[PDB]
Amino acid sequence: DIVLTQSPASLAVSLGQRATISCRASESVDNYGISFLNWFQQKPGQPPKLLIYAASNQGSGVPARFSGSGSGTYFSLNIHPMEEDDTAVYFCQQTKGVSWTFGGGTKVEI
Amino acid sequence: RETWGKKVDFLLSVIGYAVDLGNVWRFPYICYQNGGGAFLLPYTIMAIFGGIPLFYMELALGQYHRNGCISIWRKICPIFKGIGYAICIIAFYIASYYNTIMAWALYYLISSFTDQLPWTSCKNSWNTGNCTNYFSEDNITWTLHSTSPAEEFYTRHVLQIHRSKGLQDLGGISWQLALCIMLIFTVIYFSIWKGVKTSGKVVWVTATFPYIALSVLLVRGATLPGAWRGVLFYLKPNWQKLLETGVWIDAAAQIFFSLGPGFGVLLAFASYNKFNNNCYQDALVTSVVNCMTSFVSGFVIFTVLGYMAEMRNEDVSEVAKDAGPSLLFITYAEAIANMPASTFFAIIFFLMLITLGLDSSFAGLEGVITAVLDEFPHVWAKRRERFVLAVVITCFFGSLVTLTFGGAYVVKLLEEYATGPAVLTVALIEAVAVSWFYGITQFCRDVKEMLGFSPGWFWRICWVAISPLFLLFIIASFLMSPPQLRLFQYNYPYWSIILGYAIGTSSFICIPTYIAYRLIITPGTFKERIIKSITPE
Amino acid sequence: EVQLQQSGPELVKPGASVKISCKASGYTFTDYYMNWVKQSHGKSLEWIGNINPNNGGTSYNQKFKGKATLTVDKSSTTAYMELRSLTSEDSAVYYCTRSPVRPYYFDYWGQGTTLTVDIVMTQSHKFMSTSVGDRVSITCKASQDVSTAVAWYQQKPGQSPKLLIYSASYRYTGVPDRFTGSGSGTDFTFTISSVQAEDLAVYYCQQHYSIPRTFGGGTKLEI
Amino acid sequence: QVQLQQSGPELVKLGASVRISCKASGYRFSYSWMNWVKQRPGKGLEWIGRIYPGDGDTKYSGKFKGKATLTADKSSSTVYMQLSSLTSEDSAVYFCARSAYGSEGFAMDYWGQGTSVT
Ligand SMILES: CC[C@H]1C[C@@H]2C[C@H]3c4[nH]c5ccc(OC)cc5c4CCN(C2)[C@@H]13
Repeated sequence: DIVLTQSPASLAVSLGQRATISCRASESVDNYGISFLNWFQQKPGQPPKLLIYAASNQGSGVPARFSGSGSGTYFSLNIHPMEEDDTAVYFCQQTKGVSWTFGGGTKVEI
Repeated sequence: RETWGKKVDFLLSVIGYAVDLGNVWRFPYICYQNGGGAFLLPYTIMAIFGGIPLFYMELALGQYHRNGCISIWRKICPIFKGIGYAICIIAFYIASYYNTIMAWALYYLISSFTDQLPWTSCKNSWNTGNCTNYFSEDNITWTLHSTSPAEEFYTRHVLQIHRSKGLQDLGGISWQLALCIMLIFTVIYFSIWKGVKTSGKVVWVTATFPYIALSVLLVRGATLPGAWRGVLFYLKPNWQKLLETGVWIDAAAQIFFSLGPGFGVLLAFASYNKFNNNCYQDALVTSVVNCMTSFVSGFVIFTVLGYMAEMRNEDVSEVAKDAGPSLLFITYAEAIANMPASTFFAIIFFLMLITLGLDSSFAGLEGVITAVLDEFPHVWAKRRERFVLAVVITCFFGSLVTLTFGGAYVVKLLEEYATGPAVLTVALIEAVAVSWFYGITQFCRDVKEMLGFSPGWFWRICWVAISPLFLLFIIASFLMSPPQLRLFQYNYPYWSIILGYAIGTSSFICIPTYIAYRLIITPGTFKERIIKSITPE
Repeated sequence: EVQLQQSGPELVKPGASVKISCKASGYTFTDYYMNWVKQSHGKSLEWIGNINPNNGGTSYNQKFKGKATLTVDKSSTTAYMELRSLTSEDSAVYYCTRSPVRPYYFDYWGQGTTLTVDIVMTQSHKFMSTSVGDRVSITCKASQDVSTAVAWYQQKPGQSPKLLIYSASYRYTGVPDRFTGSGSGTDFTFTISSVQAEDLAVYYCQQHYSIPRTFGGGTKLEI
Repeated sequence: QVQLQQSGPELVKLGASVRISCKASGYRFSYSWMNWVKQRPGKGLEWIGRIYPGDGDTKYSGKFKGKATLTADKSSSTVYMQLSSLTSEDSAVYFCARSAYGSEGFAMDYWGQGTSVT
């Protein structure tokens, strides 16, 4: 099974500063040229909203502040200068079967 | 000089080369377009007048000389020794074509062992957005940009074609095909590396198992519903379509590639035995068994499409218009998983489809390897075992052009020109050189001394009048209209179509190059330099 | 939601070229076929051609090889149909349509514009009738074997056709419960449960099994 | 518009069983994967299972194979996750998700309201 990890566990993103959230893995997830790693958004009491398709393409109803890139065993969720309204924990999925697994999660807030 | 054993092995060796995976593509793909039964009639007419004589001319020629494809022309007419080189260069392009295709079929054979054939459900690896192939009770519609699981499977699980955009931008290599392609050259190595004496036993199984597998596949589709519609769709003649010139050219074209003279492979086979009083009996059976085998071949495909077309609520026409291979790798694959007897016939068809290629691919290298070794005895005497390794590795890099450049953009472009006027140009000059300059009275003499009987005044009429006319007809058919082709809603640009024409054009540049070479180094005057090159023996 | 708006009518001299335009809305222009249909005055309907806006490909009946050419412009969701060698036989009403893949059927229909200057189907008498509310039936026969690939239409006076029955046995969306159907191979039947006065219109029996799209002779129920 | 509607919450006795529903609407549910995930209070996410309506094939991991059974019905436009042998460790909310199509990486597009199993 593919094990996903994240760091830093809690990012002290001051208001108006850039933030980057990594997603390390044992594999080697690049299969058929499509990056099988994605990003979601949770708030207290809200559903896990979609953020990024294939770790590089913005999502439906997702602001343009959120984006990503990378190749191989290391991606990064590059985010424009955040506001307090973007307080949310971001999780890294892998959609490369057999199993689909998730990351530990990092708290990104003001 | 080593000789071959039982007469029949020969017959299995040649027919295994005569029938291949190409006949499963083009023959059923071209017939219904030219009117089904309206195409089988000219296919039989041109086979009698055009097919057999060019087929037995090459087998009868190698029977008498026993020199291969290069050294033989030192005896026929020295000005035509460049034909064997032209066959070698063209062989390098066809060796790549053929060898990569089997990697796509070997990818299925390894995957076909699983009981759940990944051909009906877009499970967690496909472009499932445009995937729908469960024809339920009228709660579906098929959009133009929509596809099926098998269309996606041959698209982005064999080729991985989405990695690349076209001929102008080429992708990487698939790891699965990289392992499949090496296993193909492995068996091709040992079959010829052990020697032509041992290749007779490799064709013993590979040239006979497809005929069994045709029966294994024919009984299934025939006993199911819809077969009457499939057979009717195929054999129902469209008589007025025969009046078009395209039907006659396609009929003359099919017999050429079905039999395959001019490729040097048939010539090399006859060079390993005297064939006293048995050559005309052997070659004549191949031409009819080859034409009947292709008839049975397409008869199985549409027999299986008929059961679908009953399920699909549509006619077999306008189904998979894309291309020959894309039809078979996708459409016929769908039917296997839709037949209740799946998990078995997925192995049978894609074990014969590889065997038809392998048997025909084994024979291909023998024509080239027989040619060069007959010229260089210092290689044949001691490096005959090493020379095969040089060709297989050479063919490996030849096949690598497709795999590590993204997908089938090299194959379909190389398809239309690697076997274009170049192979017909060779086949033409082999007929002209052996008949006109080299006296056909002498060739008819050389054959009738070996066979104890002469076929002259029937075949000869065909050899000097019918053969150059109906080989020049296929040349004149190609210069009229440029085949602007396509692949999966992607039209090829102009510079690549000229590149394929340039590769096909340069593939037979050996025979003007060699003639120009000898006429410069040859001493004498303009008339004398030409006579020395033409002087037989 | 979907609409197909043609241009107005026009008269062209015999032998000269004539053109008709059609704009589409309410649906993606590239996700369907833009087909055209012919209506000789006082006769049945007849298929003209097909267009693939994704690549500009076309496919059309063999009778329009030297009469018409088809094309579109996806940048404006507009469709054109160019005719040449116009003659008196071409006085007809042409329809702009939407057609998805596998029912090889006409989803919706435009309003139709007037122009002034294979497997076939057959039907029974065009004077079959009965009182309102009675069970009605229409007979349609095929010249060849077509498994279930048949549909049925309704063309009121002065209006365009409309898809009513689907695959010869199911009623398309937007169709009341009154109409039903059945058939297989060559025998096809169109029934009406409790026919009403509003159903007094001309019907057609389409061939979906293979291209070219062919229709029947056409019959009307009155009463 | 697309939406995923679950059932209501339910209290659990030690060793009992629950039956969560999830109705799909507004898309071709029969050609996508229906997901199931845990959201334990204080931890991240934990994937439970997945199923393709139309075929019935299921794939599990994370030791949920010995606790969960999942089915679907294409005629009702629903997917039903069944769970047995529940305990305090299973005290968490469970979400239902629509898997995007594979060309985009199966990013779970839309979600249900979530139901508490405690
Ligand atoms: C009998 C059917 C014939 C029609 C086409 C040409 C011919 C042929 N010539 C070759 C020469 C070399 C080679 O490998 C080194 C492969 C081939 C083949 C492949 C199979 N076919 C394709 C035969």
